[PDB]
Amino acid sequence: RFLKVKNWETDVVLTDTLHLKSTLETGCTEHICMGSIMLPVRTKDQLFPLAKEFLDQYYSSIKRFGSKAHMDRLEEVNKEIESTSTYQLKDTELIYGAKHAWRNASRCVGRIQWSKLQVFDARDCTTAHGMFNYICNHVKYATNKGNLRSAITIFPQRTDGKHDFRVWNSQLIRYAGYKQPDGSTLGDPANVQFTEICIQQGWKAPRGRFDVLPLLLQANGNDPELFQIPPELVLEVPIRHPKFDWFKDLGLKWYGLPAVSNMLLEIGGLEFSACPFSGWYMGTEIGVRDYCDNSRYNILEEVAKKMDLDMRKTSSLWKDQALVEINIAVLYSFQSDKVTIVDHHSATESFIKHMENEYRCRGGCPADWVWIVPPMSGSITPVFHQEMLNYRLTPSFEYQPDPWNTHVWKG
Amino acid sequence: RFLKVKNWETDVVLTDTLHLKSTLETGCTEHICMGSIMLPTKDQLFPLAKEFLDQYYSSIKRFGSKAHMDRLEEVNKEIESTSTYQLKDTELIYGAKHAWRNASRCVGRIQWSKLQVFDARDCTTAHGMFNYICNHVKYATNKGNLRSAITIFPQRTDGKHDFRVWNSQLIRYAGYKQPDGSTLGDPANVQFTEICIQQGWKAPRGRFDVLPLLLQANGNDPELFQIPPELVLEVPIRHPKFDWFKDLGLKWYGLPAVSNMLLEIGGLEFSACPFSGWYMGTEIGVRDYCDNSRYNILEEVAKKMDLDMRKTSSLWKDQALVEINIAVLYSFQSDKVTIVDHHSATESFIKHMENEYRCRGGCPADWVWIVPPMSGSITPVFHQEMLNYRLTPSFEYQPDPWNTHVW
Ligand code: HEM
Ligand code: HEM
Ligand SMILES: Nc1ccc2ccc(CNCCCc3cccnc3)cc2n1
Ligand SMILES: Nc1ccc2ccc(CNCCCc3cccnc3)cc2n1
Ligand SMILES: C[C@H](O)[C@H](O)[C@H]1CNc2nc(N)[nH]c(=O)c2N1
Ligand SMILES: C[C@H](O)[C@H](O)[C@H]1CNc2nc(N)[nH]c(=O)c2N1
Ligand SMILES: [Zn+2]
Repeated sequence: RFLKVKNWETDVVLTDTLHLKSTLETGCTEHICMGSIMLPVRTKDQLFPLAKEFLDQYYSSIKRFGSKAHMDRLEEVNKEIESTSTYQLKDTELIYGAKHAWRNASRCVGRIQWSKLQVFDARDCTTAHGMFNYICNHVKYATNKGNLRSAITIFPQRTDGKHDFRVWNSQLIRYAGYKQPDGSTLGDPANVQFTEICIQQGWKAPRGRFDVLPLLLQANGNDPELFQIPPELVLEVPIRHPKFDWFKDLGLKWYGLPAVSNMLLEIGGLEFSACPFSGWYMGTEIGVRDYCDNSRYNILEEVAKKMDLDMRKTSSLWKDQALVEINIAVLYSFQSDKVTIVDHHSATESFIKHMENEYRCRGGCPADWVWIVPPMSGSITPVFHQEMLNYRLTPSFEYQPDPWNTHVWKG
Repeated sequence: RFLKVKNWETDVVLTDTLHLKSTLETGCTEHICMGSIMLPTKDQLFPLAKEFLDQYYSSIKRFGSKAHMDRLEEVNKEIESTSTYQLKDTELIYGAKHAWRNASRCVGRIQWSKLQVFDARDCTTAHGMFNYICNHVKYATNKGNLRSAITIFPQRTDGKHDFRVWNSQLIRYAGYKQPDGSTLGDPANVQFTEICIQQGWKAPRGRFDVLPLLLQANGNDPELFQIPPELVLEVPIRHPKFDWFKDLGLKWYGLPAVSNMLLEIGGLEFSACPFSGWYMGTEIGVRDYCDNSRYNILEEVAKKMDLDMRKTSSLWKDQALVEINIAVLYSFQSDKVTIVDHHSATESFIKHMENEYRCRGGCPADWVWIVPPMSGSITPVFHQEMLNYRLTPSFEYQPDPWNTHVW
């Protein structure tokens, strides 16, 4: 079965054969599309075919499919599974798997970078202090004084689900949120629940609008522990506008390194519940979502007042007008401080080229339109006009429940 | 099987039961979502008829009444006898309103119950069709105070007697391809503009030439007609701050009147069913004016604003896009032609969604189409989870007549 996608701006038509190699389900049925739904302990029984599928992929990629090295590896894994109920990936396999997880990430516009990913193998880690050390090294390497480098740090895989390694932070670097008795929120509202946990675990909160949260680290199924990332290692950028001089007086800044820490990485049936990764920001993640979402810093009103827009009717598009200037400021600030960032035009254009290349060399590129299209200026980016097929390949990054909902407290 | 949708900006969760009534297919499977793809007989007829009549009769609180049963029997007899059946006026109106109500891609559906339906099933000729359309256009335009309306021509019979409006909208600007290699007018309408000329239209070869109607009655060859200019309301586009903007020489028409869709009610097919409401600002300012395969005016506007078009990261395109959209809204409002901004309209749709979930058990919605083509996440719809599914009666797409017409 062949599937065609059309760009309605260029008339380019592409043919997907890659979806045929798809296992995991979508949420959709022939009777319903769930494409805008946000989120729609394993026996040796189901483990070997998953191992086999991965290893077959891996050996095809290195042009060794059916080799004695291929076969002996399958054999080796099969035995280790029946002997131990799990298995260990070679370093080469771990690296290949991590990259491909990113490559298969249908919601990620940044995938043109997928082959350049520094893999830090942290599978010898045993303690939270151990995890901290690893994470610090990740942040320093990835930050590279503003010349950002994509990296992932991979802690030991799940075993019985009772000894999980987890990073409790959703991102390695993120700002605290504090609920005030008057109902208002100080700092990042998205992080209120987590901030409370930290406080309850002993964190002494500065209680400001941009307090970098402590790391909360769980090793081997033990209770999590608090560590403060060395400030010298947290690269931040003050936000100013190139023409508006009052913009600095808004008091805004952001951190340079987006480093997602709460996902689960799946490689050949193996589950890596602690696998923080980092790249660099697309400008709109901050300028549109973090700053302008109503449930986030929500700065549109204050910006619009200072610009003196007509705020009495929405039909003045005062919101659209202010949203742009904020995004201009984010981009300007980062570039001025020589910290890696990409605008939504450059990133979407690069994605189209990537996606086209993937169709030619790979027979497809699964992609989630709802997530790929930027949260401002949608149709003036080329992805808006691009038909996309969404399906799930392995290796993959998966969501997992927040650890505080599941963690068995040792006390 | 009972599905919940969450708004992530408000945490509000709605439960969907309505989707269980879904009949048509989506194009999606458990293995692949096609959410972003633009277009994924007697024994066939009576179940369709019955399903429709069941819901019609349920809506007026006479489900399982004799008048219900009797109607079912009447239509059932009529299908057996005639191989088709005719809709009562009451049913035709309910059906059209519900087709709109079920249009999962329409953000304006809060207005769905207020639809003027023009029964044009007695129409036999293209001149006849022309008369009906002029009447429709004039009613709907209402001197700039737009009223929603649909005009319904006779239903399909044997597919060889189809009524068709060849235009995609009742009102649209012509597209001419230049020896210069560029495109004059609306590039989306180039092919249709040729077919007009192929049929004898005398093009003024301008940039904003209102296209002639190309009307097909009873399967016959289509005829050309010029909508009386006095009936075509247009708006010159000026900026409330930039004087030079008027010099760009842009205008647009006030009446969005989609004419190429197929209306299906109780199994019956209405292949000529032009309908109209009013514009959301982004339709003209973002898509019509700023799409690359359209009027594509960004560069020219940006120049006039003197923005740094050197690097993408000055967001000059974004800046212009805003201003262009401000001007469209400003122009329509100043002239008192009905228009809605993307903020007002999406907020309205959230309310409508709430109503539909509360009173009907849900509301099919296509997030990809509902979210406006600019400023997406500063509108409430962006943060709104939606379930897309197909309910009937419905508006469907259908092939362009020239690819089908046995001349
Ligand atoms: C290097 C520059 C990168 C850029 C500019 C980029 C850009 C983005 C953006 C804008 C999103 C949307 C996320 C949101 O809006 O919440 C995203 C999603 C995602 N990215 Fe990338 N990314 C980059 C690198 C990476 C790397 C290194 C990985 C993993 C190794 C990755 C994996 C993912 C995944 C799994 C998602 C989906 C997240 C979710 O479902 O919540 N990306 N990316
Ligand atoms: C009265 C105010 C209305 C507003 C503001 C409105 C708004 C919109 C918008 C923005 C779209 C997206 C289409 C595009 O971007 O090309 C749309 C689609 C659609 N509308 Fe509405 N509309 C209105 C009235 C109506 C009426 C009266 C009908 C039919 C009786 C209707 C039926 C539809 C259908 C079937 C679609 C999807 C068609 C397609 O897939 O191309 N709308 N509407
Ligand atoms: N620049 C980058 C690179 C990679 C990224 C990976 C993930 C994310 C953020 N994911 C958003 C999840 C937020 C959420 C909220 C509620 C329910 N599900 C998810 C950003 C990245 N940015
Ligand atoms: N304001 C309104 C109201 C109703 C509308 C109904 C339809 C449309 C536009 N339809 C766009 C179809 C575009 C297309 C192009 C190529 C292939 N298939 C579809 C606007 C409305 N606006
Ligand atoms: C309901 C909807 O799926 C939700 O708002 C999505 C839409 N698209 C998105 N796209 C990106 N890149 N990031 C997001 O958080 C979201 N949120
Ligand atoms: C590829 C994608 O489906 C296509 O660009 C869609 C996206 N969303 C849209 N949304 C609306 N309202 N109108 C459109 O024409 C489109 N086009
Ligand atoms: Zn789907």
